[PDB]
Amino acid sequence: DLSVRSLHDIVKPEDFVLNSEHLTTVLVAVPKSLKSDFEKSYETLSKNVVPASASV
Amino acid sequence: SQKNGIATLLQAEKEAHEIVSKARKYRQDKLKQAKTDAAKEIDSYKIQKDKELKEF
Amino acid sequence: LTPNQVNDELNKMQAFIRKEAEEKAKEIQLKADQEYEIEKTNIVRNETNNID
Repeated sequence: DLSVRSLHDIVKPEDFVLNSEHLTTVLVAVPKSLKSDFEKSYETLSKNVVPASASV
Repeated sequence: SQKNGIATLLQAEKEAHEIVSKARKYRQDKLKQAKTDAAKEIDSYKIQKDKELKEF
Repeated sequence: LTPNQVNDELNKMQAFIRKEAEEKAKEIQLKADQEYEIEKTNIVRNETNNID
């Protein structure tokens, strides 16, 4: 599951479906440690990187 | 989740792109109208010149 | 989810997103129309020169 090369593992929606020209609105990451670190990385990317949005 | 985030962006950016397409269409229509007006003005100038020659 | 405020994305995904195309649309509708008017004037001038 980590570093998965099978795109079928990710659902069709929430995967840049109907991507906007100025906003891909999708990104995939596999952070180490707990998911709280991933949220902090998302929180770090929540400013000056993209307008606030949620993904699974 | 993103039911009012990227989802609402998918309508805001959609409206922005629709406005871009409408602006392009309006520019093309204005180009056609300006060309028609220029042709009418050129025809009027030619008619005036022909009338001047006939008067001479 | 992630550490962030609640309901703070009511305009960050609109003001800095839709304007990125609205400004381009306005600039096109202005500049292309002006250039088309100038080109029509030039074509009228050439046709008037031929008529002259």
